[PDB]
Amino acid sequence: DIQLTQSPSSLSASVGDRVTMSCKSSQSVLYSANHKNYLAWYQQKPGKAPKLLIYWASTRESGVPSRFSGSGSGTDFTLTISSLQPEDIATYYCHQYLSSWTFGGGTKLEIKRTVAAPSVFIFPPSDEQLKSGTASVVCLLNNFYPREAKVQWKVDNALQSGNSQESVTEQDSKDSTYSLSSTLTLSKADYEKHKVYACEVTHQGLSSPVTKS
Amino acid sequence: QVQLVQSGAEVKKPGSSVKVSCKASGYTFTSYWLHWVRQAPGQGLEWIGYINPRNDYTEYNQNFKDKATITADESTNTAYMELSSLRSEDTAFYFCARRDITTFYWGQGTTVTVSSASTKGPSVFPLAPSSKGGTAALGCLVKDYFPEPVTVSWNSGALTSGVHTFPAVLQSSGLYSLSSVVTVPSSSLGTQTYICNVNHKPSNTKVDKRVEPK
Amino acid sequence: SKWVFEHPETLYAWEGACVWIPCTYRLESFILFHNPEYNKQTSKFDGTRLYESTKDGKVPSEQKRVQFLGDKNKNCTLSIHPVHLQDSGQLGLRMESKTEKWMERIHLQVSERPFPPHIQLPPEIQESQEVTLTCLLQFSCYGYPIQLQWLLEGVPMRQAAVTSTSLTIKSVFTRSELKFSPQWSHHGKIVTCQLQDADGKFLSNDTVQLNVKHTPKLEIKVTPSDAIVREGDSVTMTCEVSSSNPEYTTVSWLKDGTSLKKQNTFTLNLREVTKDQSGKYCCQVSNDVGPGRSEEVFLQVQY
Ligand SMILES: *[C@@H]1O[C@H](CO)[C@@H](O[C@@H]2O[C@H](CO)[C@@H](O[C@@H]3O[C@H](CO[C@H]4O[C@H](CO)[C@@H](O)[C@H](O)[C@@H]4O)[C@@H](O)[C@H](O[C@H]4O[C@H](CO)[C@@H](O)[C@H](O)[C@@H]4O)[C@@H]3O)[C@H](O)[C@H]2NC(C)=O)[C@H](O)[C@H]1NC(C)=O
Ligand SMILES: *[C@@H]1O[C@H](CO)[C@@H](O[C@@H]2O[C@H](CO)[C@@H](O)[C@H](O)[C@H]2NC(C)=O)[C@H](O)[C@H]1NC(C)=O
Repeated sequence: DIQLTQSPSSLSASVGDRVTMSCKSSQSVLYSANHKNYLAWYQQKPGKAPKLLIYWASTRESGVPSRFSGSGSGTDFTLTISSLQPEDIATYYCHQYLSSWTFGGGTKLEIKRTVAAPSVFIFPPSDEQLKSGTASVVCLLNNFYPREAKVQWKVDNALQSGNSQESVTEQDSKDSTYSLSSTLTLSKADYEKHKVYACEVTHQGLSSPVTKS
Repeated sequence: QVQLVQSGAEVKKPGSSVKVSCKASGYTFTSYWLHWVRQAPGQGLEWIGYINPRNDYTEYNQNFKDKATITADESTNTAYMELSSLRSEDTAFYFCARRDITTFYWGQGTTVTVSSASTKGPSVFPLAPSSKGGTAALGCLVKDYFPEPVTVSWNSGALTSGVHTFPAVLQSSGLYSLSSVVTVPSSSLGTQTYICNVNHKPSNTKVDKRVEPK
Repeated sequence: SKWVFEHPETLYAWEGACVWIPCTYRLESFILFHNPEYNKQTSKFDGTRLYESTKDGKVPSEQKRVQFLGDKNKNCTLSIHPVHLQDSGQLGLRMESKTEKWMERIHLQVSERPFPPHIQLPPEIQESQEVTLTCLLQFSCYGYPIQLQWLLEGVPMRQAAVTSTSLTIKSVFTRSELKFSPQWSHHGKIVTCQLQDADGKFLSNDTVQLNVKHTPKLEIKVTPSDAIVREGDSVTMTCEVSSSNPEYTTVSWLKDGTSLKKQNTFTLNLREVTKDQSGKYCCQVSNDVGPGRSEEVFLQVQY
């Protein structure tokens, strides 16, 4: 029942910046015998297993670049990346391994850039798809920063819940933006039961929520 | 040389069970605990439990006592993790791992996907561009396919600017659905034909689809 | 019939060490073969000959690699110093008395590298119960002394270890037994047994990740720890587990020795408190071993 709280959940920072991230344990992980803190730091890339960076909270494992360093003891720990490199974009986890194993919530590291509002597009279902018996409406959010955005579907001013799915791209390697696609799916009768179909997009770069209808 | 090798991808129907293997190489299998770690899509690493391969003693996360059963076989240097009553929230990456005194060793991971589906090819429907200031967006909706590996390219690979193929989503029907869009100059609307090339090898489905503006 | 022999059935060593082979039996010449093969065609045993008792002027023992330490009436013990990988296989003791001849075979398994020991632990270790952890190595030879060292997380374990050596016809081994009083915190730690030669140099080792049963250990927290609580205020206490082996079943809260009704979660919230809520609070988390309780928090309500 030993929880680990990592903060912040996500960092955005410049290339060349020095980055730190903290891991606080609700109970001590310092072992009484070898006075070692049983906390470790991992780097995880998508689809791959986490790669160990620090063990016993301060020892960098073999061949790990010197920019990564772990510090702290007891209940407070910090992982430091002295000079952020483009290859260090990943999610980082802390891990205590005294008896059982618990992990931190993770710290997603991204590149910071100028705030860019999303271009909002909406696509009505095709007649080809209607012939199949289903209607999917697609909302497209193109090239925005930061990643935090909210997509709410409205059908005749009725907000939707539980009938849509979204997917977000990785941070683009050339303009450091994200793209989001959201698909709302209704049966044909329910689709023909209403008139206005819209996605409302709220984002930091938008002074007011934008609605495409 | 010291490496953990896990079994292959798994597709199970809901209510079924699944048993993932973890083979140990290059060390004494009974000398270290063997853990299992879960990572739901979009989430972090969550500990499931461990087995001591020397006396078969097991401990679990509180939330997995009704779910996971970890066993081991010293004659095959293989540890196992069985999931009991499958639901949608069981779709995840599963890792087996162990600790040494100075380092960790992790398996390559195994995906457990829960769906009632069978190998099915996708339907490719156009995302038609319209007037609804010099840029317009069009794409293809690659819907109702299983399993996930589909590839989308535009103009046989000759169009790469403005393109984003989105990560597939797993619908409640157990079938995947994916959107791939292109941002183009609005004056090109109507001219310079746009065709999405969809390939799903598990079903041997290849679909080219012209996206025409209404 | 006319020969009885007694010796271990398999003897273990590694390249560069020595083997000392206890042997008794119940003689005109002794010859030690390696993998003796009888040729029916030439009516003779063929194969490499490791020792000939007949060669006169045979130098004192320690100036030879293969040494016969036995007698003419009871003793057939052998010594190989140094022992080699190519010595691995079957040692054929070809003995001749005045009428009869005999070929006794002893297995010598030589590993390229020093083989590891094997730790034997009790199936049940619990906190503050003394147990003897055992490390067993199937090798001993007078010319090649060795030692066994117990490590805790790679660190030379502080307790005294007891080493004993058996070199008999029944078994050949070196054993170390270490007694120590495990605590809750040994559970999940790595105990190693390192086999060394005289110098503190690594040859092989065996390893275990201790499984130590213990009642739950608890850490209690309180929100207004730094400050004042008068009447009406809110107070939050939390109950944290440090470890428990096996897993815990329930949690309970007690106030001045009495268990609080319907307070079986890991958070105690006293909101809109009265002075009557003053007293000594603890939590109780239960194991299959038994219950553990945290320290007491004495909440004094001010007015
Ligand atoms: C066939 O005939 C051979 C003839 O050699 C017998 O070989 C003898 O084997 C015995 C044991 O089997 C040997 O005894 C050992 O001697 C070593 C040296 O003795 C002392 O060494 C110094 C002083 O020089 C002291 O510091 C030391 O403490 C010894 O007192 C020791 O290393 C051995 O001691 C260890 O083992 C014995 C029991 O195994 C324990 O009592 C000790 O405490 C310690 O653990 C041991 O004493 C003897 O040396 C060999 N003979 C000769 C001439 O060297 C074979 O045994 C015999 N075969 C059969 C089957 O009987
Ligand atoms: C116990 O034995 C293992 C295996 O021989 C030792 O691990 C080796 O350590 C050396 C250097 O320390 C490395 O070069 C090898 O690659 C390691 N091998 C393996 C398989 O891990 C270990 O050092 C020994 N001692 C302890 C305390 O574990």
